[PDB]
Amino acid sequence: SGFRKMAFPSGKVEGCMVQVTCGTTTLNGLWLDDVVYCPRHVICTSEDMLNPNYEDLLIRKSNHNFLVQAGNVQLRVIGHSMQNCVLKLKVDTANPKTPKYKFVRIQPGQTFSVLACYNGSPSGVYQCAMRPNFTIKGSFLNGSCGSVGFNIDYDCVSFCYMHHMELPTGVHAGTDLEGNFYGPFVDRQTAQAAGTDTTITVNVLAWLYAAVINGDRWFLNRFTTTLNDFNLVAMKYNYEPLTQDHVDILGPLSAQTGIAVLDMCASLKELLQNGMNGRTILGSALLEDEFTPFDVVRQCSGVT
Amino acid sequence: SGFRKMAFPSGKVEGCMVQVTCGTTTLNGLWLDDVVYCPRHVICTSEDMLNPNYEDLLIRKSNHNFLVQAGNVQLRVIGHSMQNCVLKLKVDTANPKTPKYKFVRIQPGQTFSVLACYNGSPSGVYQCAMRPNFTIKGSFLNGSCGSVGFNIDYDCVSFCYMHHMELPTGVHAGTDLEGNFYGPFVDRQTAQAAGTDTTITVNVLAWLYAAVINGDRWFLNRFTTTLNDFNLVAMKYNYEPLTQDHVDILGPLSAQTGIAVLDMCASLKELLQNGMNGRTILGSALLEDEFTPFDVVRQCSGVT
Ligand SMILES: *CC(=O)N1CCN(S(=O)(=O)c2cccc(F)c2)CC1
Ligand SMILES: *CC(=O)N1CCN(S(=O)(=O)c2cccc(F)c2)CC1
Repeated sequence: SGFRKMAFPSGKVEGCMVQVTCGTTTLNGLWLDDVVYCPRHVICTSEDMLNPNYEDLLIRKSNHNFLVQAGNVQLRVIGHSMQNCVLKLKVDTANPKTPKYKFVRIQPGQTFSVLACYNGSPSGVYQCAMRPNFTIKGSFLNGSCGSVGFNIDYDCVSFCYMHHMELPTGVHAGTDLEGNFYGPFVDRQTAQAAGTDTTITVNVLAWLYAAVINGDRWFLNRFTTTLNDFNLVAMKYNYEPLTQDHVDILGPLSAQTGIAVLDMCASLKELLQNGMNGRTILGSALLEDEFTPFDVVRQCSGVT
Repeated sequence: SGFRKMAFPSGKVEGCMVQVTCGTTTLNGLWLDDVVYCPRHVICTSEDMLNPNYEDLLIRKSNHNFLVQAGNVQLRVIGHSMQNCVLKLKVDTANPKTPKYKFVRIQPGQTFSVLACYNGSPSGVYQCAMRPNFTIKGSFLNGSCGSVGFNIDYDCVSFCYMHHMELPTGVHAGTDLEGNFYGPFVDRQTAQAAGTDTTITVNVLAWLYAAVINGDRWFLNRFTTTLNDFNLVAMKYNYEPLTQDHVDILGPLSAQTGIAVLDMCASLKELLQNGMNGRTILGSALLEDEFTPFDVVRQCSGVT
C-alpha cells in the first residue's frame, strides 16, 4: 500500500550522461551508440543567445572544439551535425553501457522521469509531466541543459525530453531527442510566455482511483455525471476536456475499483466545486495531475 | 530554478539488488561485497508471521535453502547468520558492482531515497522521510520487502533503511542495515499502532527558504517571533519543537536569502494560524516537511 510520486530507476540513463564543452559553455550530453546528443546552444556565448544564427555559429566550430568527457576519459569527436535544436556529435567509441532505447515525442499529460545532471554527473531524479502548454515544472540550475527525460518499458529506455531553456516565469522548455521543441518555444533568450497551464483531468481521475485503491475514499459521493456536464465544470476550472478515449484508458482502474469512470468524474466535480475543506488525498491538499492511468496501474501492480 | 521532490540517482543501488527465496517466500536482498542482506521474515510461512520464533525457525534452514539470484545467475550461499531482524547470507562471489558504502542509522526528520524492488528488480525510486513516529510513508506491495533506503555523498552510498512491514494503517516500518527496527516495531503480524505523525518543523522551514529562492514569496510577513513563542504554536499544530540546533542548521539558507530564521518562523506561524487561503507554495497546498535543510542546499546549489 501507499502511493508515491515515483521516477524510473535512473541507472540505465546515468550510464549515458557525458559532459560537453564548446568554448566556455559546459552542459550535459546523452551518449547512445557512437553519437552524443546535446543542445545546440552549447556553441553560443550568452551574447550569441540574444539572437543566435546557429548555422552561422556552427561554421566556426570543428569536431575538436567539442570536448566530450565520459567520467574522467575524453571521447574523440569524428563528426558533428545539427538536427533541429540538438547537435549529434559522432565519437569513435560506442557507449559500452548503451541500453536498448527509442526516441519518442510524448503528448501533453504524459509523465516521465528527469535525471538532473551537472558536468555530465547525475545529481537527482524526479517525475515530471509534459504540461498542456508544452512546458515542464522541473528543477534545473545553470549547467543542467542536456539533462534528459525518459520512460522505461522493462529494459528499453524511451527518451522523450532534453532540457534547453528556463522561461522568465521559472518553468522549463526543451526538445525531443530529434531536437524539436515541445510547444512554440525557441532556443533564444527572448520574451517567451507560456499559455494556460490547465490541469490534466485524466491524470487527476487516475490519481483518485489510486487513492481509492490505497484506502483514501472520503471524497467518493452519491453522484454521477455525463462527459458533457463534467466538461462544462472542467472548462470553468481550467481542466482539460475529458474524452471517451480518456474514459477508455481509465477502464482497468474502473474495473479494479468497481467505480464507473463517470461516477469518479462526479466526485472530481464536487471536489472542484466544494474544495478539499482542509482534508487531504494521498497526502496532497490539491488534486495531483502528474500520474497517468498507466503510472497508477504500474505502481499499484508493481511492474519492474 | 524550480524545486522538485528529488531522489538520488539509483544506479549504484540497482547494482546491489538481488532476489532472495526461502521456501515459497520471495523478497529482495542487498548484495554488498560477498554478503546478501535481507529481512529475516524471508524464512516465515505467513502462518509463522503471527508469532514467529526466528531462532527456532532458522535452525530448520541450511545455506542451500536460501536461493539468491542476481539477474538470471544464482549465487552460492556459503554461510548465513541472523543480526537482529536481518539475515546476512555469505555468498562465494563479491558483488562486482559494490559501491563505496556505509550503514547509517538515521534520526527522525532525515530524508532518503527508496529503490522499490520486486523479485530483485528495481521498479521505481522516490524520496521518503523517517517520520517522528519512526514510520515512513512509502509505496510497497507484497514482494517489496528488502527494498532499501539510501543517501549518496558523491560516490559513497549510506544505506539507512530496509523495508520489512506494512502497519494495518498502510504506513511502513523497517530496519537499518544492522537489522534494528526504527521505532518500537517488530517483524510479527500483530497489532502495532503508530504514534503521532508530527510535522518536521526544521524541514518545513528549509522548504519555505527553497520557495523564497525559487520566487514563491507571498507568505513572507512583517513579523518575527522567539523559539519559545513559535514552539507554543508548533505544539498546538503537532509540529516538532524547534531547537537552536535547527536554527543553526538553517543558518546557510538564512544567509543566502537574508531572512532571519526567527522571521521565517513567524511566517510559518501565520501559515499555521491562517492556512494557505487556497494559495500554493512550490505547487503544494500543504507545508512540505520531507526536505531537510541539507536537501534544500544540495538541490539549490546542484551537488552531483
Ligand atoms: C543551459 C545550461 O545549462 N547552460 C550551461 C551553462 N551555460 S553558461 O553560459 O556557461 C553559464 C554559466 C553560469 C551561469 C550562467 F547563467 C550561464 C549556459 C547554458
Ligand atoms: C514483505 C514481503 O514483501 N514479502 C514477500 C512476499 N511474501 S509472501 O508470503 O510470499 C506473499 C505473497 C503474496 C501475497 C502476500 F500477502 C504474501 C510475504 C513477505
